[PDB]
Amino acid sequence: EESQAFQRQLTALIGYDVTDVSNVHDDELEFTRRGLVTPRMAEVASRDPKLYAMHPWVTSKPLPEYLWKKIANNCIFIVIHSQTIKVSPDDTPGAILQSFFTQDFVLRVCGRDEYLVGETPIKNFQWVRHCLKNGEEIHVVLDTPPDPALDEVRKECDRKFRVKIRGIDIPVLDLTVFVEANIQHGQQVLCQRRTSPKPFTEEVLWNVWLEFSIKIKDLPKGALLNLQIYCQLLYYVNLLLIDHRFLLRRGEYVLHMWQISGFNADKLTSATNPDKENSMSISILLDNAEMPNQLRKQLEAIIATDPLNPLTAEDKELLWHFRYESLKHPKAYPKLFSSVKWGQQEIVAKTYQLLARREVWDQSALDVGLTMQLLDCNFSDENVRAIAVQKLESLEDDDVLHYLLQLVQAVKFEPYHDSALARFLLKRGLRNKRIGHFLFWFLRSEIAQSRHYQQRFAVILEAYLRGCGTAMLHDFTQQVQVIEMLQKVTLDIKSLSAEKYDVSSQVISQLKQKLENLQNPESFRVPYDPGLKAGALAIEKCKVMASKKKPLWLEFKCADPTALSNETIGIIFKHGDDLRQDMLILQILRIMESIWETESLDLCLLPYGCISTGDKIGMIEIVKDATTIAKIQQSTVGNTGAFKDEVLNHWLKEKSPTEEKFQAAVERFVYSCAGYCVATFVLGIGDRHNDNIMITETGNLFHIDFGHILRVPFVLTPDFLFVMGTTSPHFQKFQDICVKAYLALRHHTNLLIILFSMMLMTGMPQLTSKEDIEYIRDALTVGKNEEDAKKYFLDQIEVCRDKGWTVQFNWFLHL
Ligand SMILES: CN(C)C1CCN(C(=O)c2ccc(NC(=O)Nc3ccc(-c4nc(N5CCOCC5)nc(N5CCOCC5)n4)cc3)cc2)CC1
Repeated sequence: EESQAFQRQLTALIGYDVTDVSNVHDDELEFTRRGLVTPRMAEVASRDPKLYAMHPWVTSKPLPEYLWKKIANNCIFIVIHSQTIKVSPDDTPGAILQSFFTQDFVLRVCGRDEYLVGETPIKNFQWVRHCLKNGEEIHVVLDTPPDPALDEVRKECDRKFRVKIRGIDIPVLDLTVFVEANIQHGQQVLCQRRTSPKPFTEEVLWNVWLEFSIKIKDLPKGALLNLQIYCQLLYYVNLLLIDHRFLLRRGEYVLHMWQISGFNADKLTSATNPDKENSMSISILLDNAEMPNQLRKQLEAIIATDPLNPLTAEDKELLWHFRYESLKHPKAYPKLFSSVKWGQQEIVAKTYQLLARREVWDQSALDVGLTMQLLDCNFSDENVRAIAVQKLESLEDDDVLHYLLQLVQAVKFEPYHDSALARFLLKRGLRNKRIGHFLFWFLRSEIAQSRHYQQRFAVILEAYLRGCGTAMLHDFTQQVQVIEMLQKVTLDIKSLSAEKYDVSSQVISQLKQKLENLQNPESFRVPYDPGLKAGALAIEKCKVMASKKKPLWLEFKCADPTALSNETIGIIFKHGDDLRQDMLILQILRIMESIWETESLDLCLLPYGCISTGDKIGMIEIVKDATTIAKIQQSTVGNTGAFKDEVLNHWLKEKSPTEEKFQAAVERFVYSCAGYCVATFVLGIGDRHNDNIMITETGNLFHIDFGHILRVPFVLTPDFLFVMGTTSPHFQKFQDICVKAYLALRHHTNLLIILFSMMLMTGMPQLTSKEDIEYIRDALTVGKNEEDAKKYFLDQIEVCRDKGWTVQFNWFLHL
């Protein structure tokens, strides 16, 4: 029936068929599809049709200090389409309109799907704050409110634990293998057993009972039997010992395992390898007063250490014995719940009784760095994780958008498909279309290139698509059609000039040919900027990048006729690199901008849009009027390491007509340069090549390519300095802003550390040992007073000065 065709539509939008039961050994996934029906219908029935249709992008945070200095005498100007109007920062849009009349029309941004509606002061609209930040004019058309009808929804024992290892079987690959069974709880290995080593052949039968030290009723929920094969670790797979019904897992299992590549979130999945033809299989059978002062000081010191400082045994004993004292310190919760013997039923009982009375945690102000910690790989207990989700519930949509990528990623750490976190994401995406757009694209990113989690993520994405309404479904469908067309063009063009050729006649020929052939997809929403709709292509402006991986430089017209400007929307389509790394780094940069805003700073970061759409394939926003610092060098002294340091300021002058425009660009440059210095330093991506640093004609600096990130702490070359002048008066400004921004980030050390380690676990595999994570703790001068930290950053600046083009000259000889 047509219901089946609708499920087909959903499948095509998802990129995976959630009704497939070809790679399941239980009904957990379908159980979750069924359990999600209620949160979906409940948020749908709960949301306001009008605000959900117009999706006003609002914030309750106060107006920053740097935006106030840009205001007139309590007088924001709104150009309505077409007269200008004075308005008070605290003037509601409704009051604005009733003032403009002296009845039901709504103000929509010109050239955008963005609306200034709701009982919010224009002070508090992100588009208005963005216009103020960039000194643009709030241009609005008096449109008629979109029909909410277009959002309508298609209505829907004391025995010890034993595991029998029968054997392993592969048709692939003189070695020797043994099997290893672990009872794991949140990366805590409760107990461990091994089989004897038998020669590695395509079939190894043990028929061996591995008896564990843990008793059946001490198994905690969320505990995993982790089965691994060693020759080095060759393969792994995981089975939940308590399923989604709290039933002890019994029966026969034949689990197709994951292969290792010669620690990260894939090693945790409960999913089995779908590739049953080539993948290693394993076969198994289951059948079953108050403290003294010195101790107070020690406990406080422990609670004070950072999220990476590991807890010794005595530390955990102290935290557990004084658990009720520790419960008053919400900052101690991550460490307290790591001091819990989860393999002991009585201790987990005491732990739940502890969580029972948590008035201090409930009342505390939301601390995201703490919530995230509780949501990471070190916490399986769903009750421990549910309090983090509880705190998350109080985030406004603006903050949800700030943290949505890494919350979605954090879903990879949930033991079960249906989690508090999953339902929270579902709710927030259904309540608000901007969150829903990005939830769609993030879930789909992972569903398109992760067998390890595509099933769970596909269940969540289907749950979302069944409540977002048919309008947004049509939008997603158009977008997916367009992106698939364009990825087809990208790959087919990549095939045509594989290596060692810059650009051919035939190449540009075929590219323009296909783009002309493809345009006969009328209009689609820009995935990295859902307020922008792209129209026809500007075939004449589209080109093959002429990079190693020949990415596509495409440009579209804006489909919105109310659009004021005539600028095209530029998108780069790239295949060959894993752009999820870029998504993560850019999202951390956005969090850094947010942190800086809390302290009335603006470092003019340009976190360009970037959506990973598949396996080593994605799109990148084209910042208009931007060029590489390397290219500005080459243009005046081409193919030479001389790197004449006077050239950047000459270029700035050239592109800025008015000396005043030049000074504005120089100040923009001071700020954006300080911001990128601090950010790349903290993240350990500051030692980049001249070619991966771009600048807008208006002086805004910004880095690109966060996959190719490999000595110097960051890039502060003699040419940036010449744009500053070297001591000088603007270089003093640079150092001042840098110390301020660095200290501002050190004020959120914990959040930055948890986000960084999460990125390491969920982005690219690389090394991702403890060692990679520790660098950031170092760069944030953990356990240091702010004075020494400012000294540390100024020492980094001085190393930059001393090295000169040595760094850049070697980057040039190397590339
Ligand atoms: C160790 N090793 C052997 C490997 C191992 C594995 N591995 C990866 O698998 C991998 C994963 C992710 C990335 N990530 C990535 O590549 N990200 C990106 C790259 C370029 C751009 C760009 N590039 C240009 N061009 C360059 C030159 O001048 C200008 C043109 N322009 C723009 N702009 C957009 C904004 O507006 C202005 C134009 N963006 C934007 C993003 C790379 C590689 C790591 C390396």
